[PDB]
Amino acid sequence: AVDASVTSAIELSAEQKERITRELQQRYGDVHVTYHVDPTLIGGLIIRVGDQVLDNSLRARLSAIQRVL
Amino acid sequence: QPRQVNVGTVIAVGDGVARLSGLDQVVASEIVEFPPKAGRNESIYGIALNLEQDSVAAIILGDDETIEEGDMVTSTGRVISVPVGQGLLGRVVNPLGQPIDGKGPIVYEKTRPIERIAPGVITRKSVDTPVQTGIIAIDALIPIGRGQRELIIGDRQTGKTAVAIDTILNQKGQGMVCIYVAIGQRRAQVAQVVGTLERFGAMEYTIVVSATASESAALQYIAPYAGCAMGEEIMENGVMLNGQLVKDALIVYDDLSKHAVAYRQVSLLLRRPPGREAYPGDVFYLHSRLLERAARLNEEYGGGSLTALPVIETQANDVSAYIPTNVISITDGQIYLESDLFNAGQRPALNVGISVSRVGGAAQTRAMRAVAGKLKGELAQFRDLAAFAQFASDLDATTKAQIERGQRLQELLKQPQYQPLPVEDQVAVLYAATNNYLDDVPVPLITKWRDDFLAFLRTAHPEVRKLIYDNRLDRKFPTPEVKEALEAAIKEFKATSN
Amino acid sequence: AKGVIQEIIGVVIRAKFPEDEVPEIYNAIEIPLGNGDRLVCEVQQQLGNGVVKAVAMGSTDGLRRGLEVIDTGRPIAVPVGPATLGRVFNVLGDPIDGMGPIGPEVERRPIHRDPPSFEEQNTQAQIFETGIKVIDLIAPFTRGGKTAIFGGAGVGKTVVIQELIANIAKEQSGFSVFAGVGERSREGNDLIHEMKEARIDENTTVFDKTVMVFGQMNEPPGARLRVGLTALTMAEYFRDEGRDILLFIDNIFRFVQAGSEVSSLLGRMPSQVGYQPTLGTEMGELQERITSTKRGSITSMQAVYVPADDYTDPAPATVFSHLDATISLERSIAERAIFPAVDPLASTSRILDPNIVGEEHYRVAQEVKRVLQRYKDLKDIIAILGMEELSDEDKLTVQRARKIELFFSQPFTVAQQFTGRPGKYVPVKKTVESFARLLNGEGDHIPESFFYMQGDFDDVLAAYEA
Amino acid sequence: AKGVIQEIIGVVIRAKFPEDEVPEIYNAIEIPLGNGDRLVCEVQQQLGNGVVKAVAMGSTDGLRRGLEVIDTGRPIAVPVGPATLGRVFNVLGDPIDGMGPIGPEVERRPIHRDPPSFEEQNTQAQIFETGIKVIDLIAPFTRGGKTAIFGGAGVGKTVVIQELIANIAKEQSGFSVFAGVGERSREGNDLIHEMKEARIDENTTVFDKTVMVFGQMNEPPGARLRVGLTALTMAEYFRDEGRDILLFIDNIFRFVQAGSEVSSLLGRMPSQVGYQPTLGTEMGELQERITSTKRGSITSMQAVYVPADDYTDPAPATVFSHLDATISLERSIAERAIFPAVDPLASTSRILDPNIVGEEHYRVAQEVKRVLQRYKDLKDIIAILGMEELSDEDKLTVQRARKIELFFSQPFTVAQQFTGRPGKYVPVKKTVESFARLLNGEGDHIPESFFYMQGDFDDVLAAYEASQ
Amino acid sequence: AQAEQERIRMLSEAKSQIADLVTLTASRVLGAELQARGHDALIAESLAAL
Ligand SMILES: Nc1ncnc2c1ncn2[C@@H]1O[C@H](COP(=O)(O)OP(=O)(O)OP(=O)(O)O)[C@@H](O)[C@H]1O
Ligand SMILES: Nc1ncnc2c1ncn2[C@@H]1O[C@H](COP(=O)(O)OP(=O)(O)O)[C@@H](O)[C@H]1O
Ligand SMILES: Nc1ncnc2c1ncn2[C@@H]1O[C@H](COP(=O)(O)OP(=O)(O)O)[C@@H](O)[C@H]1O
Ligand SMILES: [Mg+2]
Ligand SMILES: [Mg+2]
Repeated sequence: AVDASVTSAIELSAEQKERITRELQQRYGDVHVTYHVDPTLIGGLIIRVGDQVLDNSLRARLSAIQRVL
Repeated sequence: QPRQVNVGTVIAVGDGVARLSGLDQVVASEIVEFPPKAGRNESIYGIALNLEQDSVAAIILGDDETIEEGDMVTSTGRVISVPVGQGLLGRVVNPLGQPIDGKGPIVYEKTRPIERIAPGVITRKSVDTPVQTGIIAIDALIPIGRGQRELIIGDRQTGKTAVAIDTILNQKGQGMVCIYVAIGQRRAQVAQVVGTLERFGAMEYTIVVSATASESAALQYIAPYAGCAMGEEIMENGVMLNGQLVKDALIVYDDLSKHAVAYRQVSLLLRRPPGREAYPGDVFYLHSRLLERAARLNEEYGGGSLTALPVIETQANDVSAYIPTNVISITDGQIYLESDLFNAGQRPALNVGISVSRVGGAAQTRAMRAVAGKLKGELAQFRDLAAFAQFASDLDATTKAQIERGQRLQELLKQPQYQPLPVEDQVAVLYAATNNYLDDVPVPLITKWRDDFLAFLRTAHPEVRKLIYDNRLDRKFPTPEVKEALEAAIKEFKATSN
Repeated sequence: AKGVIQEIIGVVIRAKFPEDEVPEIYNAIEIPLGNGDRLVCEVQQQLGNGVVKAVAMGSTDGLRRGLEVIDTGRPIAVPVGPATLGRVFNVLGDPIDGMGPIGPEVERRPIHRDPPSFEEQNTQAQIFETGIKVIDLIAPFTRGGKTAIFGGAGVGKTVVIQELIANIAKEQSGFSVFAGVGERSREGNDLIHEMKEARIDENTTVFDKTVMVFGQMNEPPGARLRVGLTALTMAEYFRDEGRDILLFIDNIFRFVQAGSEVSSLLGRMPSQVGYQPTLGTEMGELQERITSTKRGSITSMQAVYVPADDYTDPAPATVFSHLDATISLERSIAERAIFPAVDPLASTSRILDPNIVGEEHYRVAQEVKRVLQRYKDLKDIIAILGMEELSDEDKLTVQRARKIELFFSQPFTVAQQFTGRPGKYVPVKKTVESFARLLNGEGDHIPESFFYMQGDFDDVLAAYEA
Repeated sequence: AKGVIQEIIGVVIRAKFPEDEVPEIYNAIEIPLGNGDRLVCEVQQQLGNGVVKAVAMGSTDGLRRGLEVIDTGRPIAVPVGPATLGRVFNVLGDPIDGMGPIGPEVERRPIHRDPPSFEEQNTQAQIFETGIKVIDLIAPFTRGGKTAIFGGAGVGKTVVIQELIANIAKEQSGFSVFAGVGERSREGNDLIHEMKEARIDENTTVFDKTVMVFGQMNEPPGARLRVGLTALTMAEYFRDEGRDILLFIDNIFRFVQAGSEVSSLLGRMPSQVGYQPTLGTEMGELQERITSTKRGSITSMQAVYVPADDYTDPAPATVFSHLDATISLERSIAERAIFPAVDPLASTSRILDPNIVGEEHYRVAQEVKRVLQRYKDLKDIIAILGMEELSDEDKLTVQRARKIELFFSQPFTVAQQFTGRPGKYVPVKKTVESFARLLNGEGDHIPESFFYMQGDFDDVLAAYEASQ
Repeated sequence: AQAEQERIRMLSEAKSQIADLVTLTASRVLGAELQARGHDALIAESLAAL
């Protein structure tokens, strides 16, 4: 509900950062977003709000390597 | 397929214990992931034991030095589980099942979960088939049957690991899949065990599950439950060994005292209330959970079995300590190894006077049952007559006769290392000893007499060995066909030699 | 009457309820799982505002910190009736045999009940017919009184209890309740079921006439602690109906250990050597419901595992405080194949007095003890002296004592597995007659090994003449 | 970086850091301390709100709360390489000898490294000749295998270690590393410097082939707690490049004791006798790095102090499973002036197997233990009643056992000050021959007084003949 | 038997090697794929997708 976090490989999304900040009001209200780079992460989908997360950019790849191995 | 996964933040990480803050809807023994971050390319799993309010203290299965405050953790819904199947035979693995021998990935298709309820109440069956340990003392006086829990308890260095490894080695063609779980054992010692098993070709039916001393207390805590899961799957589904479907498993817990110490460490770091000797309250519960899973399923449930051989070291032979008494109460038998007997030449070093096998005769071949009663009685009488042997000189040849015969039998049990004897061998030797055919042999030469008689029996007459082995299961073992051609061989050896 | 789980630390669960609907002290909690299976947790402490600390009595490997909890209002209710007869239960009264569940029409009773009042105590004490010669003679078995089989390992405690159940179910018309307190699954499950489904009445089986409650060693400490009270409730139902009942508790030592574990897990301060503070009262709550009421009597036979030879250990000490008769098993006797390995000496009973058992019983039972105390001081002399005959009449006394010692052994019907001998039952009148005749002199002129495994002195004579 | 001290509990310093710049678990944080010299603390536990708990590893008795703490961001890194040979180091790797500091170009390695994997373990083992009769016969040392000498206070652990160094540290075929943790700064070092600089293998002293880290008892708990790891980091570099390393760690028990003190200050719940709950884990972390791997071999030779004469104490109890050859020193034997003081019955070895050490060696050792056992069994019988009530063969075995007890005594080159006799180097073959002859019956006529402080059996025979 | 066991172990080693190398080269492929044409709203669309 609060203390949001959105990490992606390519940072500096400019307005998109602000668009994310205003659109994360979907659940409850105000959030405090913090952005990270994490260069080893190939693609950015990590969004955390409260005690939930969603990410399938490194983790689609992780599911792939679990499938093959 | 992106999906929401509940997460929490690490708020306090200490000596292998991490407090995870908000992990609502987390189950009481989940695997928490600690996903990779900068400076760590892997994931360090952990077990969420303490589900406290506004805090989940989880023990870490690995090095915690990479886990930092504020790090993220994902509550994977899966309970702790290990890979299990045919592919593990002859592979050294950690409790998580990842191979550590560097021979390649473990090939598997099923992953049984560790921490399973015992097989059942009415699903078991009376232990009848023997586990031929290959040691005369164990196989004759403290027999071990398939599905029995037999503790190997002793001092710091008496032969507990040696006894267990000899047991494992003797199951060459006996349709048994041994499992050796090393808990808190130094890595080079597990390497020595693996080298010994590979030298005798015993690594083609053995699984080694090692959690060594440096590995975190969490890994050692789950060390016996892993491997126990492998034995459970072997007894329930079976694995193909030598072209035959083997549904019998033997699991050796290298040292349950070290397992209890690891559980004490992880309990005290979680600030759980102590107990006797600073052990947690549910340590008997831990070991009973572990050891009640070893059973002998009835024919309705597969007919398989899982034999457990817990090992415990006692400080100064203090049997009355907490963990030794717990596992003595749990197990269906005890094998007491003493340093006083070990140094005195009794190389197996078993204390037959106190060692007990509650399965008793039911875990023996009918030949062993028919032959070993006189042995046990005579040894008990000799043990009763102790002082008289050693400096009373005014005894008749009634006390002294028992002293002599008991010394004969005790010297008979002295056996070297890595030289197991099949069932027919022990039957023949004990038949010779208990039918007065060995009386004239002097005391110090009895080990050589036994060895020479066996060599004569391998070479001079293999037909008598085959004859003994074929009809070791009949109710009246000393059949006239067997009594003849066995007494005849004994007489031939007596006349030819000495 | 619904709360939520707050903390889960091992097998101890802390649950918060509404302020006005807090469960009572020993109420059930009944955490519901997915498939209709549930987790009954017993409350142990009411603390704070609506918070209750409860012991799991189950795995607690599948629980979250928000699961609803369904307070039952009453303690752990257990089936009691004719329908609980011939079945196998766990601590919670749920059947663990393969048969179907107990129907709702069967009465359920709370596991915790007050013992009979001091007025209801029946002071009239009479011997309970056992069947085993050494037990019937040396340590007579009271009706409605507690007896304990003491000993270490491979001593025969469980097998002796098994024989007692089989004999008193067959020859008497006696029901029995078995309390598997900390029960080994190998021993308790498929050696008690198997050898009581083999012990057979006429068109009826001994298993069908007995109740079995197994709190196995794999279950948490709470289950092992309260399985004894479950079995007590089962037996107390039949006692209330007027039937004489024979309760059996296997290794009350493990009951004490379970109590110690529960107390340690609950945060109570340790007492003596780490044991629970509520040791004596925990044992009393169990041992005082076993007594002879005017209407009926629960006769009990407890097994006690003494570590090493330490009788100062808390479990044997508390039992001894709560006992009427004591039976001591020795490994030395057992290793000589005297398989009912009771030690005649160091096996006492308060019933063994002239008034209760009888003048002849007391005389013939006190002679054997003396005769045998003489042999303990002369077995060893004949060992050292190398001279059996250097004895004016102590050579006769030694022979008679050896015959007596061999005579105490008896083939058990439940031991047909071990030795393959039919089980012989010996009434107490036959026991006193046999030992009186042996002491008279009839036992002479018969060599040893004819007294080895025989029921009566008549059986010994029949074996001799043949 | 740039934290502040919150609390100062003994040598455990609690420091608060910025929320996003907290140190890792084993980073080394520094208090400036003024005067141009710093106090290096090692983090142990990350508490809440950037709060960490660090072990001082120094005096920490003149520093206030709120003092600045600087996070180095890396664990305690110590120099490694040939530059460390012939030098003497602190727990921190700072040299404490008169020579100059180690230059920046020398590689620095963390002291907290993972031990070798299971695949890297070296199972090969062969006898290591020491020249000491009781050690070479009853518990033969392994080349590349861990061994430890257990003993109380007065018994001769350090003298055994010193004689061992004087015996085997000349023919090294490699380098060596010494680690006197929590040991006396008198004998533990600065008296071993004298002998290590006095010994000259070949134009170079034994000291010139030795790395040396002390962390003596005078030091606070942190130094004694991490000096073992510093020494192991020094030795591991040489092991990894193939050089055979001799590792002498002194009183591993003070490592465990310093761990216990630090744990008590850290707020952990005590385990057993006031010991840290993480006793086994710390012990394993130290000892699994003491291993001979495939790349190279470490011939470790430890010493262990048992509280008083207690052998069931948790520290030696955890040590016993971490060894290939165990040696037990008894107070009673030392009080009898049988100063090597090794108890043959309580001393064992893994390579006491006829395939490795030889069939005759194994037979003689096992017979010398059987005979020793017989005497321990008859000890009380002899004590109260007397020697005459035993049978003839029991009497003979008792006399032979007493002769064997006296014969394990051996003068040492380093112990020449106590016993005036010069030191004797007895090869293992001569030890086996001597004890085989003693058991065979030879030397029965000799009084037991002539087996005291002698070399091989030939010296005993010569002494008897000189006495006629 | 041991020769065949080592043969299948080598096969498993090779399968693991090729499976891991597939991903290790796909890392370069996807990194360069996102390097040049990294201006895709699909990412942001996935962020808002939930
Ligand atoms: N017949 C024998 N049986 C057992 N051990 C023997 C025998 N003969 C020699 N030994 C030696 O005795 C020692 C037995 O110890 P082992 O390695 O089996 O472990 P342990 O006594 O259980 O103790 P730990 O593993 O804690 O050191 C080994 O040195 C073994 O080589
Ligand atoms: N007739 C008998 N009565 C009792 N025990 C017997 C008898 N015959 C053999 N035994 C031995 O007793 C064992 C059972 O011991 P048990 O009484 O179950 O446990 P405990 O050691 O606690 O008394 C059997 O497996 C066997 O070894
Ligand atoms: N070979 C020996 N000859 C004579 N005395 C010895 C010998 N070895 C040890 N000692 C005695 O042991 C004492 C030193 O013991 P030490 O090695 O310092 O043990 P610790 O280090 O445990 O104190 C000396 O006083 C000395 O008398
Ligand atoms: Mg071992
Ligand atoms: Mg029992």
